[PDB]
Amino acid sequence: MGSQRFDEMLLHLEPRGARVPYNVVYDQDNNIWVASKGGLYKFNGKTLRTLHEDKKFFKKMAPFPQVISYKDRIIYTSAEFSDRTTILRVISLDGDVVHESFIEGLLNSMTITDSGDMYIVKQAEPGHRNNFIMTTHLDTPIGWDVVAESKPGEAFSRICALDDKTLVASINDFPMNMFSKQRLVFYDLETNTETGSTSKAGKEPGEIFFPRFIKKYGDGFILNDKSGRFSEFKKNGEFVAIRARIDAFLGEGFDVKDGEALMALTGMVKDPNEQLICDDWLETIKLDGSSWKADRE
Repeated sequence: MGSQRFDEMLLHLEPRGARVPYNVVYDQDNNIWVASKGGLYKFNGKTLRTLHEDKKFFKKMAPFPQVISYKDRIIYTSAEFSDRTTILRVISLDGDVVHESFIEGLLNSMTITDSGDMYIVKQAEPGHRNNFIMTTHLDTPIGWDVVAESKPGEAFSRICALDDKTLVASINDFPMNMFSKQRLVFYDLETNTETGSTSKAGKEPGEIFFPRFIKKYGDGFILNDKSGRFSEFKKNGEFVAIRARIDAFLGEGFDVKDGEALMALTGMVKDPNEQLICDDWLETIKLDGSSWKADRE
């Protein structure tokens, strides 16, 4: 474990109320939006001052609230953990609610195609093991339809739309443990058919160790995972490169701009008096092979 990263961080989220951040995006004005257990926050991209809040009490909230930038709108979710109802909102960039709806269950991931088709990973229902990728269109953002059910003992974890007709999903064995099998699978969205599957569990190049988020990058994608590694892949799943590496277990969602990842980070670090604390922050890293290890020396 490392020291609290006051010198390196872009934005200290814990004092702003954005406790346990899970996802972060740039909007079309390059302002920053964070989805956290403490709610949804908008920050000015230049000054980092708070511009808008939809605050929540972080101890009651489910993990993996989502935030997606889509044209001139923000799409975001929250759920109270014990209720297992997800609130889906579409807002203007100034925070005006233009759509609200409710989804039975909890989510792990959400993505949207350029043409506006939304895809979610529904968490497995209590007493079930399999889970589901569902879809509906932003035009009428209700009436979710099944695109795929996981195979028994497996679960979808994260998804990413690679184009209007293509999606990638990460999979792990369910129930999941630190030695659990993992892979990436690819779907054809015109017909909801699996077209490929690559990778496997591990921390060697080309292997995945529990992806936190999958970002579209060129025609392919970059994902991070619990080992701290950012791994780039082609559209067909061919491994390309380790683009960066941070400490393990801190990173959740991230966005990419100008060859740099904007990271949501939360987890254990050592405060100035060597005390263990759970901190929340944003931090950028260049996707040129940079690493927190190297930065150290």
